[PDB]
Amino acid sequence: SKGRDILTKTIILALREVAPGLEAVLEAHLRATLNSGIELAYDDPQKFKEAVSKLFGEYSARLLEMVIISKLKGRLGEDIEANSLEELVSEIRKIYGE
Amino acid sequence: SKGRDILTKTIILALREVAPGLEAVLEAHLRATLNSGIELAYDDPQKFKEAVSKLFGEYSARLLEMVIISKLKGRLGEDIEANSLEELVSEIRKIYGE
Amino acid sequence: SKGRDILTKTIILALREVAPGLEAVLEAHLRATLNSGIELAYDDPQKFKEAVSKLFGEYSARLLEMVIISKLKGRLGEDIEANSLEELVSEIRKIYGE
Amino acid sequence: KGRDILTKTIILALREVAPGLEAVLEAHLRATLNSGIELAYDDPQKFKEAVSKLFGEYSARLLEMVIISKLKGRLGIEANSLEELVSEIRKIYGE
Ligand SMILES: [Zn+2]
Ligand SMILES: [Zn+2]
Ligand SMILES: [Zn+2]
Ligand SMILES: [Zn+2]
Repeated sequence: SKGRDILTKTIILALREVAPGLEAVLEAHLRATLNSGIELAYDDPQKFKEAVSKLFGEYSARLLEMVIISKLKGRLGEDIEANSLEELVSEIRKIYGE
Repeated sequence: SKGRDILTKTIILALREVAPGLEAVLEAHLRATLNSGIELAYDDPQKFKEAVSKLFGEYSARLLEMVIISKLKGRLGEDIEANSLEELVSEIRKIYGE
Repeated sequence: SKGRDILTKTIILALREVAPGLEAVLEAHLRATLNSGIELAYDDPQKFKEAVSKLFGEYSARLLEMVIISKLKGRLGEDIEANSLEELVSEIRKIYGE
Repeated sequence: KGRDILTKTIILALREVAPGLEAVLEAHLRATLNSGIELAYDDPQKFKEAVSKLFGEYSARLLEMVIISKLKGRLGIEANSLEELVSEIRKIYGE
C-alpha cells in the first residue's frame, strides 16, 4: 500500500543517513531473527521496535524511533503528533485511508 | 557560557526524553572513562562523540548526534545548518560570540 | 548466601576485566531501571539478563552470559552444564544446597 | 593455516552467541571496510576497532574475551588480547 511504501522507504533513507551500513546491519538482524524486512515497521510496529531493541539495546532503539518519527514529520509534514512508532503508523494509515 | 549552558541542558533533556536511565548511564560512562560530564559535548565535541561511540557503538552515537542537532535547532533556530556535533558547537559559539 | 556471594563476585570481577567503566555503567542502568544491583543476577537471573539486553542488546547480553558461565565453571566445577544464567544459578543452588 | 584457523574459530564463536550474529557482523565489516572476518588475523587492531563501532567497546571487549577463550579451547596458550592471539598463532605455524 502507499502508506506502507512511504514509511518503509523513509525509514531506509533514515538508516542510510545514520551510516552507510545500517540498512544492511538491521536487515541482516531482521531476516535472521524474524525472517522479515524493514516493512515490519508498518506491519507490526511493536515487533519492529522489540527487534531493534534486541540488536542495539533499548536506548539505541528509542533513539531510532525518535529519528524515524522526526523524518516522517519532515516528509509528510502535516499534523504528525505521534510519540511512538505505533502512533506514527496509526497516523499514516489515517492520512492514506488504510 | 550561554552556549555551553544551552547545549548541555538541551542534551540532558534529550537523554531524559529517550529513557529514564540514559542520563545516569551515559554520565557513569563519561565519569569512569574521561572524568567528565555531559558538558564535554560543548568542551570537546569530538571526544564526546568518541565516548558515546565507545558506549553503544557508532550507529547509536550517530543517532544521538542527529537527535541532539534536531533538538538544538528547535531550541535556537529551526535551521542551524550543522550536520555534526562539531559544526553545531562551532555555530553556537558564532551565535553567542564565544 | 555462599552461592549468591560467589556469583556476584564472579560477575563483578568479569566486569572489571572487560573495562574500567563497565561496573559503573551496568550498575547505573540496573539502579535506574530496576532499583537493583548486580546481585539481581542471582536473585532473578531472567530479569538480570533482560536488563542487560535492554542496555546493550541481546548479542552483547549473550556474550556477557557466556563469559559469566565460563568464569564460574573455572571456579566451581569444570563439569557444570549450564547454558544460560538461569541454569547456572540453579546449579549453584544445588551445589551449595541453597 | 593460522589465518584459516582463527577465522573458522571466530565464526563458530559468533554462532554460539546467536543465529544472526555472523550475518550482522559480516554486513557491518563489508559495508565499512569491504572486509570479512579474516581481518581479525590480517589486522587484529583494526578488527577490534570495527567491532567496537558496531556495538561499543564493552561489547567488543566481551567478544574478544570469548574469542580468546574459544581459540585457546581448540588450540590448547598465552594470550589476553587479539593482537597477542594472532601473534601466537603465527609462531605455531611459522607465519
Ligand atoms: Zn534493503
Ligand atoms: Zn556558563
Ligand atoms: Zn550471603
Ligand atoms: Zn579472562
